[PDB]
Amino acid sequence: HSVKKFLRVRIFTKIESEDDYILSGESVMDRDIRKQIQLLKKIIFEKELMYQIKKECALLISYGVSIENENKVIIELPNEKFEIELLSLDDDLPKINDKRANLMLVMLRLLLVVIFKKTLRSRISSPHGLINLNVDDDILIIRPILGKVRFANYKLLLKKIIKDYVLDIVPGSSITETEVENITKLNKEIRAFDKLLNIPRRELKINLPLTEHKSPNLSLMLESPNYCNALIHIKFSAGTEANAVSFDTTFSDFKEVEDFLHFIVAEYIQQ
Amino acid sequence: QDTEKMEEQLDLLSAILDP
Amino acid sequence: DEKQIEELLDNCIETFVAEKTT
Repeated sequence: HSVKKFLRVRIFTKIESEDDYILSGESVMDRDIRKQIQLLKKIIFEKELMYQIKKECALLISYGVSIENENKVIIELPNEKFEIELLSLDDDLPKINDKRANLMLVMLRLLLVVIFKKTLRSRISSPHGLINLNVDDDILIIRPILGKVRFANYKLLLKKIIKDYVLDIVPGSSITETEVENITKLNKEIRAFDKLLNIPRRELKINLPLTEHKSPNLSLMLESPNYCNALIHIKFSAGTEANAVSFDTTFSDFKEVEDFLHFIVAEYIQQ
Repeated sequence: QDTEKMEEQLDLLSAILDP
Repeated sequence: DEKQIEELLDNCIETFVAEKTT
């Protein structure tokens, strides 16, 4: 009992009193010579998982990720919070977020496995020698998972902004989002998780009514290059070859996208 | 073998998705 | 293998964000 610890993740939900959270979900923890090896391997593995996560979280201190206890990290989101804790079986029926806590848990482990695949590949192919790794670069565990959520939030606000500044102003308009040596056995295994590790991006195309002289076209693309922040790309062209304009823009701040959307709709889209 | 670990988790994951 | 994984993660990520919300 000295140190035999596994990790579970619990999810907290914020409520309408708005002051504090409460617990809406929790991941389960399941209970010869090879069997003692098995338990010892699953033990070291999870201790590694918490170690690396703790290291990655150093980068995320600005993004709502707090490292509180040496065995616990808390990830704060507007309507939810996540706790990832490495704990023994002495301390501490189903519910809403149990399923999600279990998924985040399996995903966490899987992310470490991919890290293992990468180090090994890094060793197989290039070095004739030893690995080289960066926390910022190849250690991604929290970022890919958390990023999926933060992006969804970001995409929500963006659509709100678009409704206000554009959809409500110009009557016919609407919006449509669109999807943007032989080690090969290894690359195929890692490629399979590109789904989880790809930097998130969606393109929001704004449909505008066709003026009979010219057809204006506007679209925005949202992306999270470092997984936790947002970039907004706006392209506008309403060509009349006498009046023809083209804008290609990039913004890190929703405040400026409102100002630029306003500018655009004002001059070019409005009657 | 880490490919063994991965198969464990995927098994675990598909099982959660389809109990 | 690969497709199985890509389909399984597609579900996992979807269910985990709960983005559907409609």
